[PDB]
Amino acid sequence: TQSSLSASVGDRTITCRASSAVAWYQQKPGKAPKLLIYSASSLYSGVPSRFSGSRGTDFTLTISSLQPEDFATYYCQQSSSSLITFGQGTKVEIKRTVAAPSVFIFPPSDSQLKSGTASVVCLLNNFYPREAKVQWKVDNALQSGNSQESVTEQDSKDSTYSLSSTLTLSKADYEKHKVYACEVTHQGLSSPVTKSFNR
Amino acid sequence: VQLVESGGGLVQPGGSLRLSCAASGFNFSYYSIHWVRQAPGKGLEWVAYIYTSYADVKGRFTISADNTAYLQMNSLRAEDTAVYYCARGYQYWQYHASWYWNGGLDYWGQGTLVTVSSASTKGPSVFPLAPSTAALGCLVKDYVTVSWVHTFPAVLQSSLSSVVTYICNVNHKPSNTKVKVEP
Amino acid sequence: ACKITITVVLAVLILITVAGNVVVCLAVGLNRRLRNLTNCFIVSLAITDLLLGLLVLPFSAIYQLSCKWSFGKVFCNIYTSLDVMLCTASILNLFMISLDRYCAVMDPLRYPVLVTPVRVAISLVLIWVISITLSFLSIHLGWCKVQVNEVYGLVDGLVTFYLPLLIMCVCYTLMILRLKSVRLLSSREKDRNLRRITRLVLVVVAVFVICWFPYFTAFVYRGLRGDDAINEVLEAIVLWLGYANSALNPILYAALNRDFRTGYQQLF
Amino acid sequence: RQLVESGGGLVQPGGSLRLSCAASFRLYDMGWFRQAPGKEREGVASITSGGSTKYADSVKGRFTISRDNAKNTVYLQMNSLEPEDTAVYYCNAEYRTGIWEELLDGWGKGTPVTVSS
Ligand SMILES: NC(N)=NC1=[SH]CC(CSCC/C(N)=N/S(N)(=O)=O)=N1
Repeated sequence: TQSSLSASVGDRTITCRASSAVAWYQQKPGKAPKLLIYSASSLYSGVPSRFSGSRGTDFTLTISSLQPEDFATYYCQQSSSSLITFGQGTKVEIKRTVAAPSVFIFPPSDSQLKSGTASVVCLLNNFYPREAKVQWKVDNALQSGNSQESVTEQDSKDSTYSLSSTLTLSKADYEKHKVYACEVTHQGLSSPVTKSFNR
Repeated sequence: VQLVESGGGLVQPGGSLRLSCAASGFNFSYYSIHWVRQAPGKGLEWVAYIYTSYADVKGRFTISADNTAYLQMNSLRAEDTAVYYCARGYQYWQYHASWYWNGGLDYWGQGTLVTVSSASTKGPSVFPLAPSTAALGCLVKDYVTVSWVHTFPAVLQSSLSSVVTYICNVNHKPSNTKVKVEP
Repeated sequence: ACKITITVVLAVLILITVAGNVVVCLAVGLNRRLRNLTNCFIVSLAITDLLLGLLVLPFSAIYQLSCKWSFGKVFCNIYTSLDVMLCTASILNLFMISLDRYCAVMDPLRYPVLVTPVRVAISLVLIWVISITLSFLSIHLGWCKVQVNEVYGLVDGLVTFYLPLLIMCVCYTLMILRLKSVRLLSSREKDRNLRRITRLVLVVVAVFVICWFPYFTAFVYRGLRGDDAINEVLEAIVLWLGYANSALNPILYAALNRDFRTGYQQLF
Repeated sequence: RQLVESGGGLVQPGGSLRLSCAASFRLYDMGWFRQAPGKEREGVASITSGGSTKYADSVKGRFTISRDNAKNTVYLQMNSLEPEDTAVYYCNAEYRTGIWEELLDGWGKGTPVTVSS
């Protein structure tokens, strides 16, 4: 057992609480994990010296100085009697000032309704950090089990995220109700922000 | 030292597939070969090593070795879909492994995608997200390559949306399906 | 009742001796792999045990079962001379094979130069010439049963059997001591070949000595304490035990060495 | 026959570990090798029945090998241990089963050593 860490370049430590010595791996998005530390304290050949591992019983990985390259997920791998098990893994990321989401609600297009499917999209743009909550209220009634959320990776230029939440309703159900809205709560926002349209 | 994997492909529930690993540049006798699975959008998971053991996938899975190690999967399920990795370690890692020792897997490959889906090609439907700076975008549903700007990661339904804050051209290579956004 | 069983046993012995010796000759001659300079002595030994069975053994059988001699003195002298010559022509081939093995083991890398094929031909020719000359110059010129006396009988036991035996024992003791001391002899395959062939020769020699030791002990004793000192059953059990070695040798050759077994399997 | 290896433990830098290999017709040679996670097997020392010894360049001046003929036990004494010496040190023995038998080789299971504390 080890979730998310925000740190700027040049800032110094991950922890994977368990007694087989752990090994630490590194993997960037969509690539092959590399080895970093083995036997709980030994640096792999050809690896930058910044990474170091310290053994009480709570093992800790540490990075002395962050670099632009050093931004990825880290994994601990503890042996056992006869089967090994990888840690849940943590993920460093670039610190950046707080920002507030810009909310846009999109009415279902006429053609999509013509097919028979209604989708309502709530778009949050350029909001930092990742944590946010989106709630769907239809006719002043909260809905559950009918929405999906997708989050982008950090932007290269401004290190900001975008979230799209999509509500899927049957065309008949869409016709039944009149008021559709999405409520967004964020750290920056003083109060919940609601955008509403009318069928 | 080079490790390669093959045998990853589309499968259906209850199916069986066998994956082989290529070993080159080293003496096979002194090493153990491990198979590691990373489910899409999830953490690393260990399946087995090839002296054989299995994760508590026990029974359903079989492992064997010939300089090639083979993993056989039976009664496949939806959860099995993932990217599979082949790694190299010490021969007696279990005997060697101790409170002070853990060798680790020094060399890794590139991974192979095993997709278990009971489905066939279906046509993507692209719809204009009319602007009700005013953002606008196109939606892709029930299908991907989208060209014109933020494109969201694809989602798996029981779809991806592209928003620009203009012509959106959506190309699905498997089905050869090719599809102006204004107020 | 007993006569039928003994005659069947003697017929079986003659049959095994003849068949085994022809098998060894055919396998060694026919197969190219088994043609080597060490196997020249083995083929000579095969001929020297083939003749004993083809000629000497049937008359000895007749004489033993019937208990009378009828062919006559003229033949009888030929039969005893022939019998004596074949023994002298087997205790010299064993000496030469043991000299071959001592030369190979003790002095490796010089075995090809020293043991030239012409030398092997000279050794075989000399061995047969000495055997025949001694047999017929100690049979025609004097000095059916071999006639023991004061100096001829006593001298033959000591000079023919006992003297070669001690040289062969010294050669084998030294060869075993060096074999144990050394680690690598000559490629790994070459070392294993030398060791296996040395085992083959040592077992054939030990079998020969164990088979023929009782007869020669009796032969010395009859000179020492009188011709009739020992019983008839003891006198005639040893002779047949000695004669059995000729039948026994082919089995040893096949069992000890893989190449003989393969050649025999191919032949039949 | 089984080669039993021992003397493997976690050692602080600069420490010393004396290893011991026990073999249960004749034993001709015994060798030591080290295999690291990203490196190939490397010879460190070898000793004959006579007692002649040869050493690798890195090992030289710190490692010594000696043979006990009576009990068929060899040992390696490592001094000036440094993090580069982290490896699984494997024992190796050459032997003959019988007088007429061919020479054969034997491999140990490995004793893991970590120069850290
Ligand atoms: N080589 C040589 N110089 N002498 C001898 S003496 C006996 C011998 C073995 S063949 C004689 C076997 C035989 N007829 N025995 S017996 N009791 O007379 O009927 N070689």
